[PDB]
Amino acid sequence: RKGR
Amino acid sequence: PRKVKAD
Amino acid sequence: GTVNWSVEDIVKGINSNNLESQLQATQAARKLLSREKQPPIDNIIRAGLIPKFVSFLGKTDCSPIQFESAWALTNIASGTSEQTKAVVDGGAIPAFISLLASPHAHISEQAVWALGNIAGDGSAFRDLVIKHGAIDPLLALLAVPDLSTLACGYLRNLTWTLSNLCRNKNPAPPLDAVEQILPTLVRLLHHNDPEVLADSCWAISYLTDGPNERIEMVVKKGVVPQLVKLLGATELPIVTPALRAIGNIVTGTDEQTQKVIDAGALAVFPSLLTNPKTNIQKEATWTMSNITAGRQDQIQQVVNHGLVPFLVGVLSKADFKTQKEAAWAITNYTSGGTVEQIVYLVHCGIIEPLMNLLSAKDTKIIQVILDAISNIFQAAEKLGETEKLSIMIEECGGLDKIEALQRHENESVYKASLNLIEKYFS
Repeated sequence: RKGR
Repeated sequence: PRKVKAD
Repeated sequence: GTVNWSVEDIVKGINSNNLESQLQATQAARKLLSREKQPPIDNIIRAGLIPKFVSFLGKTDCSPIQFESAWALTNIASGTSEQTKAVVDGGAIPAFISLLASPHAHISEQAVWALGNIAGDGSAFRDLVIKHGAIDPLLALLAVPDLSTLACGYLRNLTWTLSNLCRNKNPAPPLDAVEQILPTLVRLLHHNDPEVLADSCWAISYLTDGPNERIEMVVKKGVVPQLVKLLGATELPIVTPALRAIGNIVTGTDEQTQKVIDAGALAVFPSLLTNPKTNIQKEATWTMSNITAGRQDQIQQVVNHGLVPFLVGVLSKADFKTQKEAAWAITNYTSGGTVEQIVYLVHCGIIEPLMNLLSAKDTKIIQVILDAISNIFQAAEKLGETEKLSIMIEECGGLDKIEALQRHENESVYKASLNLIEKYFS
């Protein structure tokens, strides 16, 4: 569930 | 991002 | 001597067929362009002096006018995009690259500076600098057994220019250029000069700000332990890009994230998550959020390093932007963790500061928090301790916030909130  | 060479 | 000439006087000197007169007027141009209060860059451009400065770059028999014109052109290229474009339009890129191999180090250093300003304008000029062949002579200047034998300002300017060749996206720099630069970058990452270290971290910062394949390029060079070391430096201009690079890396695969954990980066986060600089806590918490989005064994490393109470801290008191990243870190934690880890999360005190943030005007954080509410109840159902969980929220003023969110815009808030109260508040 990695974002930026 | 940029740099003036001053004295 | 050449102090505060008029532009017209500089033009008449450059336009004379006397090399020493041209030299004298070029130096005067340099002094105007290097003054503090307003450099008349646009006046110098309008008078058509850039083609003549560029031509002076090639005067091999007159080093001084090569230096003065290079310095003058450097200062024009440091201005706006339009001003840099004017330097490029005059053919300055190949002339500056030709000066990289000058026997005069101060002239070569100036050419390094100028190319750094041109590359730093944007990806288009960056790649044009690369197409003209700048990388090979730039790297040759650093091809020495020990970087400590190079002049301090010379090495710093080379480092800064290289980092501009690594900078910017849409598009990211060419892969083969990144491969070419990257062994020298790694060597600069181990130098002792603080500013060299700062610019090196920025370069790695830029190279890891992409897809996982860019990230893999960097981590295959083994820089992660060095980045973790720099993550603990006292110099704040080193920590800021080091933390950025580490945060970009933990956006990639779980394997690339694991290398950050294996290098010991989690032990630095008690300081980083209480750091007095708002941006450092703010960045560290975003990094924590991408770590809590990983495998359960990596969630377990967060637990083991005592970092969950630190997330309770930033959730209880921090800048709002930092609290937003703390909610994401929690929601990701609650989404991938075990029952035991989610249980541990509540024992640490996550519930009360999570309710308090159900009062902010941001619609997204309420969605983020409410997602975490659900997952924490979801584990409570595997333990039958749901009602005993529900009373907690009622006693820190929570249900007042949730049942009020049942009448709230964007619907999606109201859906999860009414659903929430329907199941666990009968």
